[PDB]
Order: sequence, then structure tokens, then C-alpha cells
Amino acid sequence: LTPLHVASFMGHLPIVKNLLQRGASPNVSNVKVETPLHMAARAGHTEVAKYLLQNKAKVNAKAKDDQTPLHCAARIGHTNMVKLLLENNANPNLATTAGHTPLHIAAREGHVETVLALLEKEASQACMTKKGFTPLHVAAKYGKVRVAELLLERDAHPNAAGKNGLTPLHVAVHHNNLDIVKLLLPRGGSPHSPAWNGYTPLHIAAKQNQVEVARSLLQYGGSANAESVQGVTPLHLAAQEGHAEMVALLLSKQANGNLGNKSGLTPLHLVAQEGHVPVADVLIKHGVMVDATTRMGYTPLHVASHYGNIKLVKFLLQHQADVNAKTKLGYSPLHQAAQQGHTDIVTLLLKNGASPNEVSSDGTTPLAIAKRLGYISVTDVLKVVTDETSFVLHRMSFPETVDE
Ligand SMILES: [Br-]
Ligand SMILES: [Cl-]
Ligand SMILES: [Cl-]
Ligand SMILES: [Cl-]
Ligand SMILES: [Cl-]
Ligand SMILES: [Cl-]
Ligand SMILES: [Cl-]
Ligand SMILES: [Cl-]
Ligand SMILES: [Cl-]
Ligand SMILES: [Cl-]
Repeated sequence: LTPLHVASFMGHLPIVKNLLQRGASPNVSNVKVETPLHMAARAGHTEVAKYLLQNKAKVNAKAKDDQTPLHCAARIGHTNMVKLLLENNANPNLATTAGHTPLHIAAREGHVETVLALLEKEASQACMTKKGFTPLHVAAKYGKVRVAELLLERDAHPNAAGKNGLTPLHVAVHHNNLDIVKLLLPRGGSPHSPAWNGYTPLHIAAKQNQVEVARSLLQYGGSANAESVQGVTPLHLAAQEGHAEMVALLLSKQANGNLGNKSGLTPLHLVAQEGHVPVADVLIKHGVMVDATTRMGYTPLHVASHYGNIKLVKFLLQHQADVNAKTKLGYSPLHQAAQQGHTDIVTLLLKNGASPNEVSSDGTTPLAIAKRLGYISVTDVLKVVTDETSFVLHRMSFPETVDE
């Protein structure tokens, strides 16, 4: 650090004048370190910069990170240090090693005036980060509403996106910012924009149980049957996270209760997995298929039995599920309850008529499994009712699931 760097940053107009008169120059080393002008900008020391600029200070001089003096002026939210850097000749579209322009920065802090000042002067709003963002995206993330307006009132791209496909509307919903959403749609933010996984804004709101946002999205046309690459709908997500009120809203908007994903999973199936009786109610009342099957042949009972929640297993049974529903490989809701050692379900399944003498495509009978896993409490209950091993003899059984 030269005496002039310390001078500028400290705001010592006296000295800075002196050093510059006595032959000192604004931009010393021909490398890329922060200059006395950058130092000037940050501290907001205007006169000091109104000087260095007089002399020959470079305004587009780049620092380590490639950030320019103008980039600092911005971060601070010092409109005048900006109206000045600009007034002279700072290029507003110079990016940082990450792709940030003074504009994104201003955007993040929510420095309305600074942004306006930046727009007035060719500051491009198409400028993208390497994360795939634009000033509007940033606006939406840190929920800066009037930056969003101003930005839109002046040709922002309602739904420009990087390589991930995340549109401003996508971000906005993600960081629950109704203010921005209700603001984007009219200006054209599309409710259909697919992300890198095919997720449409409604998928998000649906998952994070945001009825408010969901309503809007639907209102403007968004489909509740839009498919992720997995073939997963917003209904799936909403059901899987047990968000009942939403699962109701969606259904009441042509959401297809029986539509399954890439492998065959129907919302009810996922509901059986996490076991949320309420949603399970909403769907069956609506008229979903109770014993809808996967590609392999698992029913929501198979699934509800396999995993924990026995409560849901009652519900499915009460609502007439087929308790001897077999898989393409002979596995029944009992084999699962056994294989996972859920005694109480092996009690309930049997009680509700489940057959215990069913040999699978392997050779296993629910007792055979309970035994091999050393789950004893279960082996006891099956021991009695299970029949004779008219033969003697390790492949298991898992219901299909959604990925990552
Ligand atoms: Br609306
Ligand atoms: Cl320059
Ligand atoms: Cl200001
Ligand atoms: Cl993300
Ligand atoms: Cl994001
Ligand atoms: Cl995420
Ligand atoms: Cl928020
Ligand atoms: Cl099927
Ligand atoms: Cl389990
Ligand atoms: Cl469960």
C-alpha cells in the first residue's frame, strides 16, 4: 500500500492533493490490485475520487477478483460515488470472476436509487452470473421488491435463465416471496418454465406447501400435472410432504390423482411411504385408485406396510384395499411387514384377512423371511398360523421409490 492508497481510503483530501501535485500517480503498479480509486469508492470519499479522476485515475481498473471501483461504489449503495464514476466513464457491464456487475450487487443490497442510476446509464440487465443469474434473479432471491419493479418497468427479461433453467419466478417461489411472484406473472413470468429437472414453479410452491403462491400460479395457467424428468407432478410433491390443504387445492384444479411417475408411483403411494393419513383421506375421498400399482406391482398397502405407519395401513384397509395383493414377484403386504419386522402390522394384516401361506417368486413365505432376519416377535405370530414347508431351500423386496 502506497501513501496514496492510505490517503484515498482515509479520506484525506489535503494529502491526496499534495501527493498528486508532488508527482504521485493514481495507478502505480501495472498488475491488478485495488487502486487508490477503488479505496476511494468503498469509503465513499467523493472529493478524493473527484480528484483522482481529475488526475488520470483509471475508472475501469480491475482488482484481484476483477471487480472495478464502480463495483465497490455500488455494494455500498452510494448513488453519488456512482453517478460520478459513471459521469466519468466507468463501464457498468464489466464482470467479476463470478460474473457480477455493479447492477447485481446494487440489486442484492436493494439499493434502489443506485440501481436506477445504473440503468439510466446503459447498465445491462441481461448480464449473467456464472450461477446463471440476472439482476432480477438476485432481486427475487433477497426479496427486494421495488428493485424488481423498477427492473421490470425497464425491459428486464421476465424469465431469462442460465444452464440450470431457473427463471426469476423459480427463485422467487423458492425463497417464498409472494410480493415478487404476483409482480412477475403480469409482466410475463411463465408458470411453465422447466428447470434442469423439469421442475416448474408450481412444483416448488407445492412441495414447500405455499398455498398462497400456488393459487396465483394456477390462476395464470400453470399445470398441476407438469412432469419433472422423473415424471413427478406438483401433486406428488405436495402429497409426499403431507401438505393436505394443498393436495386439496391441486386436485380441485384438474390435478390427475392417478398419474404416476417414471416407475409407477401414484401420490397415494408416496403418501403411504411417509404415512400422512389426512392426505391419504383427501385423495381416497376424491376417488383415487386405492390399490393403484407400481410397475413392479406394489400397492399403497404394500408400501404402507413395508415402511412404518400402521395407522395408514388401517385406513387403506378400511377403504377396502386388497390385503392379499401380490407383486409381480409374489410379494404381498405381509412379506413386507415381515421383512421389515413390523409385528403390529403382521398382527393387523393377518387379522384383516391376509394370507400367511403365500410362497413368493423366490421361495419365501412371510414366516421364512421373519425367520432369516431374526425378527423374533414376528416369527412368533407367523409361526402359529403359517403352514407346512412342503419343501425347503437371499433375495429381498423393496417398493420403488423416487430418486434425487
Ligand atoms: Br393472482
Ligand atoms: Cl480505465
Ligand atoms: Cl448516494
Ligand atoms: Cl438450487
Ligand atoms: Cl435459487
Ligand atoms: Cl434446492
Ligand atoms: Cl422471503
Ligand atoms: Cl401399473
Ligand atoms: Cl422400515
Ligand atoms: Cl408409514
